[PDB]
Amino acid sequence: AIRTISKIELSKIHNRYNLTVDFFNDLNVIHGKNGAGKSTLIHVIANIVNGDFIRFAFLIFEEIKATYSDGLKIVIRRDKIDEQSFISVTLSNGKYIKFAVGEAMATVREIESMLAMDIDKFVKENELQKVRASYFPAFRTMLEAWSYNRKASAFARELFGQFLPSINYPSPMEIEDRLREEIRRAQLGIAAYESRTFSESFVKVFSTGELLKEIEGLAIAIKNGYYAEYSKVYEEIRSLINRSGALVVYRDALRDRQDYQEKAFSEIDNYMSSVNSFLEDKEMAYDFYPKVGLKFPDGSWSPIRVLSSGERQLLTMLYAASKMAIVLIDEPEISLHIDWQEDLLKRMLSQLSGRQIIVCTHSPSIATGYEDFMINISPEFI
Amino acid sequence: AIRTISKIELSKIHNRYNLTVDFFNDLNVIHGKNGAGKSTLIHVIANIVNGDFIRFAFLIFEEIKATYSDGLKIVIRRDKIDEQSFISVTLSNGKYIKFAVGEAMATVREIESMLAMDIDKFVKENELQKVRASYFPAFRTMLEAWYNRKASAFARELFGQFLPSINYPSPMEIEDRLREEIRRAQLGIAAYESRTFSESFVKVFSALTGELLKEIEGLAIASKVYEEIRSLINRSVSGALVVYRDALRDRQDYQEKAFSEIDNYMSSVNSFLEDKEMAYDFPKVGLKFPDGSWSPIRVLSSGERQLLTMLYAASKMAIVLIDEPEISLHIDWQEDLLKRMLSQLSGRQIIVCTHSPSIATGYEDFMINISPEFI
Amino acid sequence: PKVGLKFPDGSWSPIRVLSSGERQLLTMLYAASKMAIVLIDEPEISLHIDWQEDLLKRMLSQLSGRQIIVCTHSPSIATGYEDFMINISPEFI
Amino acid sequence: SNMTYNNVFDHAYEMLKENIRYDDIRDTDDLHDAIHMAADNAVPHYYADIFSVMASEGIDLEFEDSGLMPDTKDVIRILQARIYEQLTIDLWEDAEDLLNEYLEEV
Ligand SMILES: Nc1ncnc2c1ncn2[C@@H]1O[C@H](COP(=O)(O)OP(=O)(O)OP(=O)(O)O)[C@@H](O)[C@H]1O
Repeated sequence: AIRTISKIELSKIHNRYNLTVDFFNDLNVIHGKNGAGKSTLIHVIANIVNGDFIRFAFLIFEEIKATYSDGLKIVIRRDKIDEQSFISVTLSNGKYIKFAVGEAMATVREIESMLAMDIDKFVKENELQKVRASYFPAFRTMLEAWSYNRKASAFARELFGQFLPSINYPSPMEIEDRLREEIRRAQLGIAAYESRTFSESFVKVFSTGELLKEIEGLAIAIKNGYYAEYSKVYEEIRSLINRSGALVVYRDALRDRQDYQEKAFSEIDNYMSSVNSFLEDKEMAYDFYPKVGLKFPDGSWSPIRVLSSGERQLLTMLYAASKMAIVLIDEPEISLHIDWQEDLLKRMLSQLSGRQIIVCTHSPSIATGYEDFMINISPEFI
Repeated sequence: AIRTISKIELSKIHNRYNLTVDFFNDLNVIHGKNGAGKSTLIHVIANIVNGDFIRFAFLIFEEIKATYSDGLKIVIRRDKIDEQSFISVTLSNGKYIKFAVGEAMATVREIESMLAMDIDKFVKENELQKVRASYFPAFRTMLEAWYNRKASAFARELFGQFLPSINYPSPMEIEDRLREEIRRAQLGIAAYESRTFSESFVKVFSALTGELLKEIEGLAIASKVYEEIRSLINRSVSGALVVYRDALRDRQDYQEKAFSEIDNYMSSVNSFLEDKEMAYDFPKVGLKFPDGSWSPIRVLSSGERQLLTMLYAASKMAIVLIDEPEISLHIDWQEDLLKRMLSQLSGRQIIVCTHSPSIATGYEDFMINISPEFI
Repeated sequence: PKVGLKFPDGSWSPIRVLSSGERQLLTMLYAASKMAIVLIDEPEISLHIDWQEDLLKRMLSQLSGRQIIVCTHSPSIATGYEDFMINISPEFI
Repeated sequence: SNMTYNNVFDHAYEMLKENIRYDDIRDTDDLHDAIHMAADNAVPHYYADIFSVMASEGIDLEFEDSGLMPDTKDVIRILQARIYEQLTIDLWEDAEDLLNEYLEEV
C-alpha cells in the first residue's frame, strides 16, 4: 500500500460511544471482546478506503475523521436541515462533497445513478481509490450457505443493513472450480509453450558428451501436458536418446521446457504447501481432466466435503490470501485449534508481505509473537 | 460393377400413353418436345433407383417395368380390388411386396411409419440401394427461392406427391459451402504446420550440397516461421538440409492438395465465364473483374447462376439425372455444357432431357428420341 | 365453376399436370391479355423450337398498339420479325 | 508476446463493428450471420495462439450446449469451436447496444 491508515476517530457512532484507534503501517492486531463494535470499525474502514462512502448514508454518527500516512484527512459529518439528513465528506485537499441520505436510499432502491456518478467523480478527481482494502467477513459460513459470489453482497446487506461493504469472498464450493480451472489453464499454457518452443527451436536449429548426458538427464524430467501428442514427441526424443550447436539448442529448449513446467504449477504448489503446512496425516493435491481433492497415506482419495469447518476456514482464508493494499480480516480464530491459531498469523505473514494487514481477533492465541502490534480497543461511552 | 438402367417400360401412365425407352450405358440424351413425358420418366427412374417406392402410391399407371444392366427386373403394378388400390412391387428374383395405396397416403399425411419401415426392410434385404441417383430438377430457380430440406415438401406441394426427393444447391448455399471449405482447408494447413513442426523436430534430432540449399531457397514462398526461415536462407549438414527441403516440399504439396478441389471447381466455372473471373482472394468468395474490382455472387445473371448450381452439384457427386440443362443459356454454353460436365463427371450414367438439340452436339449417336404412344 | 384440362379422350385433369413450357405459356399469355410498354425478359425459358418460332407472333396478336421490348438468348424468338433485331454489345472501359 | 482471450474478443468486437458499419446490419436477424462473419476471420490459425487464448482467464473450457460441439476426435477443433461459441455468447450480449449505437449513428 501507499496511504496507510494512521489514526481513525469515530465520534458518537450509533449514539453510544466514541472511539479513536491509531494504526501502524504494519500489522494491526486488534484484540477485544464482542460488542466492542470491532465489526463496525472494519466496515467503516472498508467503506472509507475503497471509495464507497455512499454506504455512510445508512450509518448514524456525529463525526468521523480518517487520517492516512501521507497526511490526507477525511472528515465526515451527518447534519440534518429541514428534517433531511446530509452527509458532508470534507477532504483535507480543499474539495468537499455533500449529499442527502434519502437520495442515496432512493438510489439503492433503484438498484433493487446520478449520485453514484457524483461519488465516482469525487473519488476519481481526488484520487481516493489509490489503495483498495479487502474485507474478510466473520460470517463466511453464510457465504458458504449461498454458494466470488455477487448476490452474497445483497444478502448480507439485506440482513446486516446497507452500510455493509461489497462482499468478495470465495466459498469452499467455488474454490474447487477455481482450482480445476487454474490447473487446466496452466496445462494449456504448458502446451502453448511447447508449440512456441517447437517453432522457435525450428528457427534456431535452422540458424560434446556432457550435452548428451544433460539431454539424457533432462529427458526423464502430474505435470504431463494436456496435448499428449507433444508428450509423445518427447517420448520419441527419449527413445532416440536411448538409441554440437544444435545439441546446445536442444539442451536449452529442454531446460526452458522444464523451467516453464515448474513455473506454470509453482503458484498452485505454493498454495498446496501453504495448505499442507497446517494439515497433518492428510494431503490436499491434484492427482489425475484434473481432479482436485484430499489424499491419505493409505492411498485412498476423498472429496472436499469431508473437511471440517476449521479446515474450511483455512481453505477459504489461504486462498483469499494468496489471491491478493490493505487487508482487513474479521475473526480468524473461528473453529480452530489453539496451535493453528498460534501459527496462522505467521503463515499468513509469510504469504502476504508488503501490505497493511489489519486483523481483529477475540482470542489472544492469534496474537502470539506480535504483542507490540496488539492494539486494545476500549469504548469510551458518551 | 454398377447396376445401370438398361430399358424402362411404362404402360398406360396417367391412363394416357405407353412408353418404352432403351438406354445406353452412358450419356442418355433424351430429346423431345414439351408434353412428351420426359420428366414423367425421370421421376419414375428417381423413384425406382433410390428406394422411394412409396411415391408410386401417388401415381396412376398400369404397368411399370424397370430393367437394369445385370438383368434385374422390377415390375410395379397398380391394381384395385373391392374399391381399394394395391401396389404390387414384384422383383425378378422371386420376392415381392404389396401394400395398400390409402395406407401410404395416410402415412404421408402422418409425416405432415410401419409401412415406411417395411419398405426400408424390403429394399435393404434385396440390396436395391447399391447405386443412388442424384436428381437435377428443372425448377432450380424455385430452389433458389427457398441442402435445404423443406424444399422437398414445397416442391411436392406444387408439383404433386409423386415428385422425388429434391437435393439441389442454391447460389447462397454454394457460397456458404465454399466459405466453409476455405476455412476448413486453412485449418487443415495450420494443423499440418504443427504436425510438420513436431515431426521435423524429431527428424532433425534424428539426423545427428549447395544445390539442395538453393532449391530450398527457391521453393520458399508465402506461415510466420516459414517467412523467418526464408529470410535466414536468404542470408555433414547435408541430411538436415534434405529434411528441411522435404518438409518444405511436403508443405507445398499439402497446400496444393488442400486447395485442389476448389481450384478444380474454380477452373470449371471460369472456363465458361469470359469477361469475369470467379476467385477466392482474401474469406470472401465472388467475382473478380479485370479492373481488380470485387462484386458479390448476386451480380450474376440467371445463366451464370445455372452454371454455378450445375457445376457445384456435379463436382459434389452413381447415376445422374439432369432435367433441362438448357435453361437461360446462350447457344455456345449449350454447345459446351455436356463436354465440360462429361469431362468433370466421369464414370456415371448421365441422363439428360433437353428441348433444344444444341445440348446434344458432338453426341448425336446418343440422341434417343422419346415418343408417347397415346392409347 | 371449374377450370382445367380436357384431354381428347374425355378425361378431366387439374392445372397441376402442365409441364414447364405450358406453365410458361399460361403465365405469359395471361398477363399479356390483362394489359403501355411491355418489357419481356427471356421468353424462351423451357420452350422448344416450334413454340419459340410462334410465341412472338401470338403475343403480337394479343398485344397491338403497344411498344414491345423483349430480350432473348435464342434467335428463334426473332424469326418472323427479323428486321427488328438489335444486337447489343457493351462498351467496356 | 502472447495472445489472450481479451485481445481476440476485442478484435472480434472491432470486426463486428466494421461489419455493422459496412454491410448496414439493422436487426438481430442479419447480425446472426454477421457475428459468424466477424468471428471466422478473427479466430487464430497458428496453434500456439489458440492454446494461449484458451489458457487465459475469462473463458471457460466446457460446452453449455453439447450439440454445438462437433463430433470429432480433433481436440484443437473442439477448442476452436469452444472459442467460437464463447465469442458468440459474449457478442450477443453487446449486440443490442451495438445496434443502438448504429441506429444513433445515422
Ligand atoms: N399427374 C400428372 N403428372 C404429370 N403429367 C401428367 C399428369 N396427368 C397428366 N399428365 C400429362 O402427361 C404428360 C407428361 O408431362 P411432363 O411434364 O412429364 O412432360 P414433358 O413435357 O416431357 O416435361 P418437362 O417439361 O418437365 O420436361 C403431359 O402431357 C401432361 O399433361
